[PDB]
Amino acid sequence: PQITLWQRPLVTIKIGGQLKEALLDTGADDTVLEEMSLPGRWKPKMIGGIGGFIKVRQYDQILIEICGHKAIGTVLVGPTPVNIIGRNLLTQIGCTLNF
Amino acid sequence: PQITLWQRPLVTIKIGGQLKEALLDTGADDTVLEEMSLPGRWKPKMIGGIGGFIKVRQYDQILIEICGHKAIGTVLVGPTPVNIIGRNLLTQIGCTLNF
Ligand SMILES: COC(=O)N[C@H](C(=O)NN(Cc1ccc(-c2ccccn2)cc1)C[C@@](O)(Cc1ccccc1)C(=O)N[C@H]1c2ccccc2C[C@H]1O)C(C)(C)C
Repeated sequence: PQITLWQRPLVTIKIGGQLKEALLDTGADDTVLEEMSLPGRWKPKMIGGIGGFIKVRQYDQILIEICGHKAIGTVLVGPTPVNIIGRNLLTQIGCTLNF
Repeated sequence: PQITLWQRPLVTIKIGGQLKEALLDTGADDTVLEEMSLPGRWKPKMIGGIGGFIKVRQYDQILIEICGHKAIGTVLVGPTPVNIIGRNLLTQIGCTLNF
């Protein structure tokens, strides 16, 4: 589909058996979701945005579905104010910027 | 053009007769640039990101070129880690997300 940017590009994602709303963010290196439980091992990581850094848990090889498109990748979990889908997963669903 | 997301979508912009590198950020509502000088009076604004909020200076009706596409709009200036082109200007250049 073609998503305009008049409003924030929010979409529904399916992860860990849960349905969440997330922001398609081309300015995000990684994908970070609000506090939730995920299977497997994890490693701590510090990620920085405007305002500074926050500590998150890093889970690798996590299955996720965005707008019907299945993908696998690293998912960070921590105190983010909004669910963000970053470039690591946007590439997998074939998302591109056009103008 | 069509920009993939395997790497950061960094582009060249021109403002105040100077070239700068900026990030095309669909997750950003506004456009914020690193400390610089701009004409006219500015208004106060607080913008929130991953690690919190930062105070910025808001300048309106500023001429800015993005990838050669001329735009005229609001540009924020403050302690941002990187130059960010947000939806206010992405919409002016006709940028959309596609997959
Ligand atoms: C590489 O780091 C990242 O990719 N960081 C990502 C990141 O923060 N990305 N970017 C730009 C941005 C880009 C780089 C840096 C940064 C900071 C320190 C060192 C190196 N880079 C900071 C902000 C900004 C993000 O879109 C992320 C975001 C989205 C939604 C809610 C909160 C935060 C954002 O900050 N959006 C806000 C913004 C930006 C400019 C003007 C107004 C506004 C309002 C908001 O729209 C992250 C943490 C999701 C994975």
